[PDB]
Amino acid sequence: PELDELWKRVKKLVTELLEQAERAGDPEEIFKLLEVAAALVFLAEMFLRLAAIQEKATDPEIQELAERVLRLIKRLLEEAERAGDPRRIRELVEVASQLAFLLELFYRLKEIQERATDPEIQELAERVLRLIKKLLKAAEEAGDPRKIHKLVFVAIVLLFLLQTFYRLKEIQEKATDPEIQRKAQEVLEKIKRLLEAAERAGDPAKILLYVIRALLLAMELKFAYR
Amino acid sequence: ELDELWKRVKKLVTELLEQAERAGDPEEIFKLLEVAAALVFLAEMFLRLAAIQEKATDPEIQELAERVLRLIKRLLEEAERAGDPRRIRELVEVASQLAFLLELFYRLKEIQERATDPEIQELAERVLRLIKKLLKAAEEAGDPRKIHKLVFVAIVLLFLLQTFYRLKEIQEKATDPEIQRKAQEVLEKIKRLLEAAERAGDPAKILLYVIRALLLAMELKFAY
Repeated sequence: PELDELWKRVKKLVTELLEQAERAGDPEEIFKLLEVAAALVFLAEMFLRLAAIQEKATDPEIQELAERVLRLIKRLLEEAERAGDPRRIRELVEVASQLAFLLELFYRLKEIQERATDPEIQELAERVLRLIKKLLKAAEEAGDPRKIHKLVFVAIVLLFLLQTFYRLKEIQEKATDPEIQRKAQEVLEKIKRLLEAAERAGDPAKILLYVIRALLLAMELKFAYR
Repeated sequence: ELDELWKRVKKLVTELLEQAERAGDPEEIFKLLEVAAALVFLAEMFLRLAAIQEKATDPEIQELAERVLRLIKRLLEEAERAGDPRRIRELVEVASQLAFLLELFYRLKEIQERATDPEIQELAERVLRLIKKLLKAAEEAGDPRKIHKLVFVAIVLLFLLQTFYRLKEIQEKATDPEIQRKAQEVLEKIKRLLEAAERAGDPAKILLYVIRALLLAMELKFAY
């Protein structure tokens, strides 16, 4: 339903960009048009994640965020379809494709959740998704795509942090090297604290700073494990 | 080598976080953290290299992945040398687009492990040799904006080649004889578009053929 009307819109915009790129132009102008059409096709590839997101086993908080993401994508595409400035279409499609990448991450979270057996890690997932919902609400009220970009970027990096939280628990559940276990526990304790700070931060740029600190910490452990 | 790349990434991120802390304007802060995050994304892409270097992986994939890591190392050394924040942001961004190829090379590896349609392999080697030409020309480019263009075509090419594979899965495992025959017809047009890409002189023309082929594959994917 919603997919086949978002794909119709994506289809229309892609062919208009292909036609404009197939007409006369310099290389840099054709390539920038084609970068927009490519990002639009990536968008459609992200839409294919919804069937798995919208399936019955998926966590309902994930489903509601993905629906907010699709509405925002719809809004920016409509804005792109009536914009005429090429830099405006490029910026609007770019932010729509960042939003679309959240669907990939939401789908990755869905898969990682149905495999994880730790109930506390499930609960930490829910306070993160509640922060993402806050970020998405602010994006839904912004008129400036650059303001949307910022809030979505924090949401992307937050989702990646949740991914590294599942991964580090998996390492902790399975690593037999006792020093890997020692460092995993140390990193998880630090990341939990950094996530609580980001959840109390209010300022999106402070959220992003804490999240990046947590990701750098988790990455030190992931590189140590392999 | 991976341990030395991570050390450089770690160094660049901490410098960027320190600047983000020392910056006062919220727009510059966010731009600096975007660069730091992109560096972390790049370390995560490095973690895909051990599966890529496994004995089962296509050696064409392995050779390409080592060209990508060479490009990335060069950009990180340049980012560590530059002083301009804007220049560091462009260099890091292109390194991170390069890093994404490692994700796409990993995924290609996985799909190639379940490749019941053998004809793909000769076709995929032609794509990979097209991607090698792009990556070889990227290594000789120097201009980070020209590396970005060559890398962008390689990314979409790899995405097309990945999509070329899941069409074969839809072909062999579809019930509807029309949907299963469209998959086989789409795959033939994609071969002709790839053939046109292999003889094209400029990356802009390659990209246009690859987007035409992706559009064709995507239309099939949305049909089922």
